[PDB]
Amino acid sequence: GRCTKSIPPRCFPD
Repeated sequence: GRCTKSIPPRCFPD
């Protein structure tokens, strides 16, 4: 449950 704000938005399963 975490996403990069810097694009591309890569979201992690946490």
